[PDB]
Amino acid sequence: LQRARTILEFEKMLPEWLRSRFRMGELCKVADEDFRLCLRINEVKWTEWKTHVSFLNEDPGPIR
Amino acid sequence: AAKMGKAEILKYILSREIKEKPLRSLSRKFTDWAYGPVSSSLYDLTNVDTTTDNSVLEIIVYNTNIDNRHEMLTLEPLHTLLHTKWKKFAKYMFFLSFCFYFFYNITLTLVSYYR
Amino acid sequence: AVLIAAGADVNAHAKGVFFNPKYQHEGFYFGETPLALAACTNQPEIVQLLMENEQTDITSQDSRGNNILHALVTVAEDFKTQNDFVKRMYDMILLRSGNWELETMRNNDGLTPLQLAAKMGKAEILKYILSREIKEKPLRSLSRKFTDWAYGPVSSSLYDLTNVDTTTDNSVLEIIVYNTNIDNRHEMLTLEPLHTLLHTKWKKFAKYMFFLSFCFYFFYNITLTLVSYYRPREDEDLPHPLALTHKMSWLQLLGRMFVLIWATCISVKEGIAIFLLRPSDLQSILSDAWFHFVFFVQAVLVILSVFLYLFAYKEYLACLVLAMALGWANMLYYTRGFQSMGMYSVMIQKVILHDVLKFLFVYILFLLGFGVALASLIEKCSKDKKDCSSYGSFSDAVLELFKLTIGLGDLNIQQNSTYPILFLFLLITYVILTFVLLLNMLIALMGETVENVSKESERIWRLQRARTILEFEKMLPEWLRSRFRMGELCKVADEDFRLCLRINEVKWTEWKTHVSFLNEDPGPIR
Amino acid sequence: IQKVILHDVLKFLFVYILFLLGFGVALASLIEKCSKDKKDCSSYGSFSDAVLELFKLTIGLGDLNIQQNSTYPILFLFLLITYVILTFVLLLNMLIALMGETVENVSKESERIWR
Ligand SMILES: CCCCCCCC/C=C/CCCCCCCC(=O)O[C@@H](COC(=O)CCCCCCCCCCCCCCC)COP(=O)([O-])OCC[N+](C)(C)C
Ligand SMILES: CCCCCCCC/C=C/CCCCCCCC(=O)O[C@@H](COC(=O)CCCCCCCCCCCCCCC)COP(=O)([O-])OCC[N+](C)(C)C
Ligand SMILES: CCCCCCCC/C=C/CCCCCCCC(=O)O[C@@H](COC(=O)CCCCCCCCCCCCCCC)COP(=O)([O-])OCC[N+](C)(C)C
Ligand SMILES: CCCCCCCC/C=C/CCCCCCCC(=O)O[C@@H](COC(=O)CCCCCCCCCCCCCCC)COP(=O)([O-])OCC[N+](C)(C)C
Ligand SMILES: CCCCCCCC/C=C/CCCCCCCC(=O)O[C@@H](COC(=O)CCCCCCCCCCCCCCC)COP(=O)([O-])OCC[N+](C)(C)C
Ligand SMILES: CCCCCCCC/C=C\CCCCCCCC(=O)O[C@@H](COC(=O)CCCCCCCCCCCCCCC)COP(=O)([O-])OCC[N+](C)(C)C
Ligand SMILES: CCCCCCCC/C=C\CCCCCCCC(=O)O[C@@H](COC(=O)CCCCCCCCCCCCCCC)COP(=O)([O-])OCC[N+](C)(C)C
Ligand SMILES: CCCCCCCC/C=C\CCCCCCCC(=O)O[C@@H](COC(=O)CCCCCCCCCCCCCCC)COP(=O)([O-])OCC[N+](C)(C)C
Ligand SMILES: CCCCCCCC/C=C\CCCCCCCC(=O)O[C@@H](COC(=O)CCCCCCCCCCCCCCC)COP(=O)([O-])OCC[N+](C)(C)C
Ligand SMILES: CCCCCCCC/C=C\CCCCCCCC(=O)O[C@@H](COC(=O)CCCCCCCCCCCCCCC)COP(=O)([O-])OCC[N+](C)(C)C
Ligand SMILES: CCCCCCCC/C=C\CCCCCCCC(=O)O[C@@H](COC(=O)CCCCCCCCCCCCCCC)COP(=O)([O-])OCC[N+](C)(C)C
Ligand SMILES: CCCCCCCC/C=C\CCCCCCCC(=O)O[C@@H](COC(=O)CCCCCCCCCCCCCCC)COP(=O)([O-])OCC[N+](C)(C)C
Repeated sequence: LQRARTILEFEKMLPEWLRSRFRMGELCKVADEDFRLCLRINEVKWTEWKTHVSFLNEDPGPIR
Repeated sequence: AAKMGKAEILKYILSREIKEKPLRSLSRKFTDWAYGPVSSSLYDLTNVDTTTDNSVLEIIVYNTNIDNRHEMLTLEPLHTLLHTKWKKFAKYMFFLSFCFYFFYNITLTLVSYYR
Repeated sequence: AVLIAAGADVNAHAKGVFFNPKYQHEGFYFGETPLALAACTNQPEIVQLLMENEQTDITSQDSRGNNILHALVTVAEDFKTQNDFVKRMYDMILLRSGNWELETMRNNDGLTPLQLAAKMGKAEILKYILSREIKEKPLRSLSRKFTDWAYGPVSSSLYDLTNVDTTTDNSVLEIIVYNTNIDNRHEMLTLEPLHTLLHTKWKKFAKYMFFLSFCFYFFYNITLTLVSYYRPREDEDLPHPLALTHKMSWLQLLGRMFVLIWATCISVKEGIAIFLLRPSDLQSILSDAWFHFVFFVQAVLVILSVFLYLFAYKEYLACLVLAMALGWANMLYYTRGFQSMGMYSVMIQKVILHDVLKFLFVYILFLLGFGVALASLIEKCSKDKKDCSSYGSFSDAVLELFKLTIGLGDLNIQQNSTYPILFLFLLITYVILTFVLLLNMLIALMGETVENVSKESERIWRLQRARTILEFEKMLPEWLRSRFRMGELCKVADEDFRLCLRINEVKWTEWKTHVSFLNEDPGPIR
Repeated sequence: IQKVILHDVLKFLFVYILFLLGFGVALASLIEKCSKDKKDCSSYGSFSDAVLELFKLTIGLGDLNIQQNSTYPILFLFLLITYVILTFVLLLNMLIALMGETVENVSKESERIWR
C-alpha cells in the first residue's frame, strides 16, 4: 500500500506525450462493434475439467 | 463500492463472466484461448485504469476513511496493473530521486563541517 | 470411437512451436502423441481404448527422445495443486506393457524416467518408483520391493539397489545431493531406500575418515599458532622458522616445515573443487560452497606470507595474523559430526542472513549521521590550550558514540560546545534510537527466525552431512570400494539377481494372510 | 534451571571460548616489544593479558583504549570490531531467543517432573 502511493504520484507528474507511450493493454474486439482496451493474464488450472465453449480465438497461439 | 470500501461486491464486479451466449456482452472477463489446462483471459480496463478522472485505482489508494484499503489491492486486475507501472517507468524515476537527494546531503555536510 | 474405426492414424506427432514451447506460459508440452494427451489430461477411458488397438506403438519416442513414461514425469505436480492421477496413470500403462523396456530407455540427455524424476525434483513420483510392489503373480518381476519373510506382525523386505546406489555413473543418490536448481532436495533424502543407505555409509567408513580430517587440521593450527607467537621478537634476530631460512639443525624443525607441506596440499586440492563446480548464483555459494572458498583463502595467505618474507618487505605479519584468526574460525566446520552441535550451526547461518545484516545497515546510518552533527558543533580547542573536548573531529566523535553503545568508559557532557542545550538534545536522541529501540527489537526479531527454522534445522543438517559422505567415497581407491559394498545378491525371480538391501519393520494395525513371499522358513539363514 | 543449563548454556560456552581464545592470540601476536616507552605501553602484551582484556569487554567493565603499541593500527581495529559483532551482537542475543523455545516446551511438563 505504501509503494502504490509512490507510483501514482510519479504518474501525475510526467507530461502528456510520455503518458501515451507508457500505456498498458491493447484493443481487443470483444463482441460485435465493441472495443474495450483489456489486459492479459495467463494461468494454469488442473483440478476442474470441462469442454471449452465461449472463446474468442480458435487458434490458441500468440498471434505473430 | 470503492469509496465506501466493500470488498466482496468489488471482487464480483471486476471479474464477472457470463457463459450464456445472448448475454455475453455484460461481462468484464473474457476467455481468449484455452487448450487443456493452459488458458488465457482478458480483464476490462475501461473505468478502472487511471486514464480518466476518479478512477477505481485512484479512489482506493487515496482513501483515508476506510480501514481495509490494503486488502483491496490484492484483487486480480489491480495487482497486475501496479506491477506493470513499476516495471516500465516507476523503478527508474524512483532511482533518480535517490541520487538527487543523496548528492544533496553530501554537499550540505561538507560545507558545514569544512567551514 | 467413430474416428478410430474409420481409419485414423494413432501415431501422429504434433511437432509445432505451440506444442513444444520455449516458455511454460505460451503452450502445453504433453509428449506429442495422442496416447500421451489422453493420459496427461486425466481420461482413463480413452487410454484403455487406445492401448487395445494393435496399431498403437506404445514405445515411440518424440522429438525430445521422451516416451510415454518420460512425459508423465514432466507434467507432474504436488498433491495440493493436482489430485493424484499422474501416479495412477503411471501404474496403468506400465502393468499393461509388461516388461522393462519402457523403464530403461534414455532420452537425448541420457536419462531414464527414474533418473529424470530426481533431476527435476518430483517427490511423489519418486516415492512411487523406489518402493513399488505388485502382488499379482504373473507380473511380480516388475517390482522393486519384495517381501522376504513374514510371520504375524514381524516382516522383512528387500529394496532394489540397481540404479540408485553409487556403483555406476549418474546414480539417483548423486543427482539429489549435487542438485542446486531444485529447492526440496532436503525432503527427498527421507525416502526409505535412501535414508538407510546413507546411514550404512557413515557407520562403516565415513565416521572414521571424518575423524582423521579433524586431527590433521587441529594439529595444523597448533603448529601455526606456536610458530607465530614464539617468534624471535628482534629485527637483528631476523631468521623466521618458516621457509628454512637458516640451516642450524634446530630442535623441533618438523613443526614449521609441516606448515609449508600441508598448506600447498590444501590450495591445490581446493583449487580443483572450485574449478569443477562452477556456480553463477549468489545463493548457491552461501549454501553449498562456502567452506571451499574459506579453506582456499587461509592456505593462500600462508604461502603469500613466505614470498614476502624472503623478499623482506615487513608485511608478512599482516598475512600471518589473518591466517591465525581465520584458521580458528574455520574449526566450526567440524560440528556436522554431531546432531546436537550440527543443528546449532544451522541456526547461526540463518540469523546472520535474516537479522544481523538488516541491523548493521540501519545502525551505521545513525552512528555516522549523528557523528557529524556532534563534531560540527564543537568550537576550536585552543582556548584551554590542551584537551578541552573529546568530540573534536569526525573520527573522534564516532569513537565516543561506539563506546557509549557497548557500555564502556564515562560520559562527560561539559564539552567545549557553543550550544550546551543542543548538544544534550542530540545525545539523548541517539540513546533512544539505539539503546532502547534497535538493540531490543533485534532480540524480538530473532524470536521469529528461531521459531520458524527449528522445524527444518534437522533436515538441513542431514543434507549437509550427506554431501560430506559422498566426497569421501570418490576419494578412496578401487580395492577399498569393493570391500565397503552394501547389500547382497538375492534370487528374486527366475534367473534374476538384483543386489538388494534389507530393512525390517513391525506393523500392528492391518491384518492379512501372507501370500507372495520368497522364503518359507522365516528365520535368518545360518 | 536444570533444563536450560543442559540445552542452552553448554552450547553457548563452547562457541564462546573458541572465539575468545582464537582472537586472543591474533591480538597478542601483533603487539611489538614494550621497551621503547620503558613501562606500560600496552595492555595486550601477552596471551594471558589479551584474554583478560576481551573478557572485560564482553561484560562491560573498564575502558577501551585503541592506542596500543601495535605496528599495524588499522588491522588492530579490524580484529577488535569483528569480535564485538560476533559476541555482543550475535551470540549473546541468540541465547535469549533459544531460551524462549526451551521454556515454551518444558512448561507443559515441569509440574509432572516435579511430582
Ligand atoms: C557482515 C559484513 C560484510 C557482509 C558482506 C558485504 C556487505 C554486502 C552484503 C552482502 C550479502 C547480502 C545478502 C546475501 C544473500 C542475499 C539474499 C538474503 O538472504 O538477504 C536477505 C536480507 O539481506 C539484507 O537485507 C541485506 C541488506 C543490507 C546490505 C548491506 C548491509 C551489510 C552490512 C555492511 C555495512 C554496510 C555495507 C555498505 C554497502 C551497502 C534478504 O531477505 P530474506 O527475504 O529474508 O532472504 C531470503 C533469500 N532471498 C531473498 C534470496 C529469497
Ligand atoms: C559490518 C560492518 C562492515 C562495513 C563497515 C565499514 C565502515 C564502518 C566504520 C566507519 C568509520 C568511519 C569513520 C573514520 C573514517 C576515517 C576519517 C575520514 O575518512 O573522514 C574524513 C571525511 O569525513 C568528513 O570530513 C565529513 C564526513 C562526510 C561523510 C559522512 C556522512 C555520513 C553519511 C553516512 C550514511 C551512508 C552509509 C549508510 C550505511 C552503509 C575526514 O577525516 P577527519 O575527521 O579529518 O580525521 C582526522 C583524524 N585526526 C584528527 C586524528 C587527524
Ligand atoms: C559447566 C562447565 C563444566 C561442565 C562439565 C565438563 C564439560 C563437559 C560436559 C559434560 C556434560 C555434557 C552433557 C551432559 C548430558 C549429555 C546429553 C545432553 O543433554 O547434552 C545436550 C547438549 O550438550 C552439549 O551439546 C555439550 C556440547 C559441548 C560440551 C563442552 C562444553 C562444556 C563447557 C566447558 C568448556 C569447554 C570444555 C572442553 C571439553 C570439550 C545434548 O543435546 P540435546 O539433544 O538437547 O539433549 C537431549 C539428551 N540426549 C542427547 C541424551 C538425548
Ligand atoms: C565453563 C568453562 C569451563 C572450562 C573453561 C577452562 C578454560 C577457560 C579459561 C582459559 C584461560 C586461558 C588463558 C590463560 C592460560 C595461562 C597462560 C598459558 O598457559 O598460555 C601459555 C601458552 O599459550 C601460548 O603460548 C599460545 C597459545 C596456543 C594455544 C591457544 C590457541 C587457542 C585455541 C583454542 C580453541 C580450542 C578450545 C575450544 C573450546 C574448548 C603461554 O603463557 P604466557 O602468554 O606466556 O603468560 C605469561 C604470563 N605473564 C606474562 C604475566 C608471565
Ligand atoms: C554494536 C556495535 C556493532 C556495529 C559496529 C560497526 C563498526 C563501527 C565502528 C566504530 C569505530 C571505528 C572508527 C573509530 C576511529 C578510529 C581512529 C582511526 O584510526 O580511524 C581509522 C578508521 O579505520 C576504519 O575504518 C576501521 C576499520 C574497520 C572498519 C569496520 C570493521 C569491518 C567489519 C566487517 C567484518 C564482518 C564480520 C562478519 C560477522 C557477520 C582510519 O585511520 P585515520 O583516518 O588515519 O585516523 C587518524 C587517527 N590516528 C591519527 C591515530 C591514526
Ligand atoms: C524510461 C523512463 C524514465 C524517464 C522518466 C523521467 C522523465 C521525467 C520528466 C519530468 C518530470 C518532472 C520533474 C520534476 C522536477 C522537480 C524536482 C524535485 O523536486 O524532486 C523530484 C525529483 O524526482 C523526479 O521527479 C525524477 C524524475 C526526473 C526528473 C527530471 C529529469 C532530469 C534528468 C537529468 C538526467 C540526469 C543524468 C542521466 C544519466 C543517464 C521529485 O521529488 P520526490 O522525491 O518525488 O519528493 C519527495 C518524496 N515525497 C513524495 C515523499 C515527499
Ligand atoms: C576403516 C576405514 C578407515 C580407512 C580409510 C582411510 C584410507 C584413505 C586412503 C587414501 C585417501 C586419499 C588421501 C588424500 C590425502 C590428501 C590430504 C588432504 O588434503 O586432506 C584430506 C585429509 O582427509 C582424509 O582424506 C583422511 C583419510 C585418510 C588420509 C590418508 C591416510 C593416512 C593415514 C595415516 C595414519 C595416521 C595414524 C593412524 C593411527 C592408528 C581431506 O581434506 P578434507 O578435510 O576432506 O577437505 C577440507 C574439507 N572441505 C571438503 C569442506 C573443503
Ligand atoms: C573470504 C572472507 C571470509 C572471512 C569473513 C569476513 C567477513 C565478511 C564476509 C562475509 C560476511 C559473513 C557472513 C557469513 C555467511 C555464511 C554464514 C556461515 O558461514 O555460517 C557458518 C558459521 O560460521 C561463521 O561464518 C561465523 C564466523 C564469521 C566468519 C569468521 C570471521 C574470521 C575473522 C575475520 C578476519 C579474517 C579475514 C579473512 C580475509 C578477508 C556455518 O554456517 P553453515 O550452516 O555451515 O553454512 C555453510 C553451508 N555449507 C556448509 C554447505 C557450505
Ligand atoms: C573433542 C573436542 C576437543 C577440543 C577441540 C577444539 C576445537 C573444537 C571444534 C569442533 C568441536 C567438534 C569436535 C570434532 C569431532 C569430530 C569427530 C566426529 O565426528 O565424531 C563422530 C565419529 O568420530 C568418532 O568418534 C570415531 C571413533 C574414535 C576413534 C577413531 C580411531 C582412529 C581411526 C582408525 C584409523 C584406521 C587406520 C589408519 C590408517 C588409514 C561421532 O560419531 P557418533 O555421533 O558417535 O555416531 C552416531 C551416529 N548417529 C549420529 C547416526 C546416531
Ligand atoms: C563428559 C564428555 C566430554 C567430552 C568427551 C571428550 C573426550 C572423549 C574421549 C573418548 C570418548 C569417546 C565416546 C564419546 C561419544 C559421545 C561424546 C558426547 O557425549 O558428547 C556429546 C556433546 O559433545 C559435543 O557434541 C561437542 C564436541 C566436543 C565433545 C565431544 C568429544 C567426543 C568425540 C570422541 C573422539 C574425540 C577424542 C578427542 C581427544 C581429546 C555428543 O553429542 P551426542 O550425544 O553424541 O549427539 C548425537 C547422539 N544422538 C543421536 C544420540 C543424539
Ligand atoms: C509544520 C510547520 C513548521 C513551521 C516551522 C518550521 C521551522 C522550525 C522552527 C524552529 C526549530 C526549533 C528551534 C531551532 C532554532 C533555535 C535553536 C536553539 O536556540 O537551541 C535551543 C534548543 O533547541 C531545542 O530545543 C531542540 C530543537 C528541537 C525541538 C524540540 C521538540 C522536541 C520535543 C521533545 C520534548 C523536549 C523539548 C525540550 C528539548 C530541549 C536552545 O539552545 P541554547 O543553548 O539554550 O541557546 C544558546 C544560548 N546559550 C549559549 C547561552 C545557552
Ligand atoms: C577467491 C579468490 C581469492 C584470491 C585472493 C586471496 C588473497 C587475499 C588478498 C589480500 C588479503 C587482504 C589484505 C592483506 C594484506 C595487506 C594487509 C594490510 O596492509 O592491512 C591493511 C588493513 O587490512 C584490512 O583492510 C583488513 C583485511 C580484511 C579485508 C577487509 C574486507 C572485509 C569487508 C568489510 C568492509 C570494511 C573494509 C575496510 C576494513 C579496514 C591496512 O593496514 P595499515 O596499518 O593501514 O598498513 C600499515 C601502514 N601503516 C603502519 C603506516 C599504517
